[PDB]
Amino acid sequence: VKPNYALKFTLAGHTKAVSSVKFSPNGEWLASSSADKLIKIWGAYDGKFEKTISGHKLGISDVAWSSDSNLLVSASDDKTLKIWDVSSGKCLKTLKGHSNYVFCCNFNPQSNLIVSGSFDESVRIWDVKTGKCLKTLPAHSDPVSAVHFNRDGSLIVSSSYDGLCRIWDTASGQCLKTLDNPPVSFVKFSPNGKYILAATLDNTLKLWDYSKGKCLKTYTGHKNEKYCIFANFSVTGGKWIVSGSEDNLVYIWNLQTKEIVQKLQGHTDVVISTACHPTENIIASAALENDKTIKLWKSDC
Amino acid sequence: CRKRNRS
Repeated sequence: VKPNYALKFTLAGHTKAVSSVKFSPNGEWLASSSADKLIKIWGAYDGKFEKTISGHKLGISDVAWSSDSNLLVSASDDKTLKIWDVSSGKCLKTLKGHSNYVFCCNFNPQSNLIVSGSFDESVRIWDVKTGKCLKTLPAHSDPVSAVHFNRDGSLIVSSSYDGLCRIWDTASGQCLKTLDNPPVSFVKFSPNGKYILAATLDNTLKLWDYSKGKCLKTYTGHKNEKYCIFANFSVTGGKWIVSGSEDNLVYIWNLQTKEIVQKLQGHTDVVISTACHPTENIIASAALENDKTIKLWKSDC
Repeated sequence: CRKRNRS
């Protein structure tokens, strides 16, 4: 009915706000990115610090794992993305082309492509092996807050401060669908690729039927008017929605009933990022400048 | 720039 997430570890080491935490697909690691220009790798089950990955010239807003857990991609204010070998920490490629801060990034399931979104209002699609920009999409009219592939890679969902969520055909880069118009600050596909979870800067999360173009669920009670906060589907136990919040809490909702089932207290600044572990009932949360830590929380369900 | 409130 309800989870019982409790704090198990606090991970200190970034020296500015943490922007994004992500678990590796194989469950072994947590990657964190920060405004301190660094990526840090931590053991997912014990919080053990593994390594620092460095090379960006300005802060990082997002980090993402390849399907096989062997590569990372980071999005920076230095207008580049970087592809990293996680084992060696080496920068394999630098993706140049955006003309402003790169804010969000993701591999496709094949992990032959990276998608990125930027303050320059475009979405770019990149070749992992060569590092070349395959396609530039004039996707929005304000900064692009989030980009995500669906489970077979055939679609990209993007969101923007312009108020729009759009679905793009990966192969052709053409728009398939556009969904008050408050800024859309986060979006991602559900695991089954049937739904899209969208955050808007009016303190609201919404679950959309992609094909139907209709809103099925709305989740409220948290605070989100200012920052691009990540939101998640939690599927390892009970089916929850998880999000950070500008009141410094992690919120967990029952996906079906929309009821808040837990609020996790401990952070001392905006909880900008949360992530759900692929096999265990473990949440990672991270906060901005007044906090700068990552917390690992574990539940029985 | 995800750490900043954009206005």
